[PDB]
Amino acid sequence: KVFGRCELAAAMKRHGLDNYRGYSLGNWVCAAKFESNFNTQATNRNTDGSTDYGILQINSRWWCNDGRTPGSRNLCNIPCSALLSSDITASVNCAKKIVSDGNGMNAWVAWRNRCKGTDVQAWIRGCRL
Repeated sequence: KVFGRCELAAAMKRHGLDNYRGYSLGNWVCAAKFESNFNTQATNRNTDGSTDYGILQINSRWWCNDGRTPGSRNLCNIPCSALLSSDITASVNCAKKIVSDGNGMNAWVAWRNRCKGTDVQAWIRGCRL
């Protein structure tokens, strides 16, 4: 599913992501924009053989099982395919664990490089929230 910007903001809010670990909703929408372009089916293979999945590009090295990342963990206790669903629940629940792991949203490289320190409220501006 390719979400619209305000559509994703609303889904993230409903699932409790807004202000989670102190990160306002625009931070989450901006991260999704640059990780996945709002496409739940996004995937990206990394040089190490791990893969990033879904709207927040969550990595199989640590967070989900894909059966093809040796020595990896599955700390969200989910198949990585669950992160590709039209329903963002699994992605949101796993993102809450990631952002709680000590480095905040710096876990998402596109957030650090493209959202951190910017006017992230622009991503939710205009939305009926």
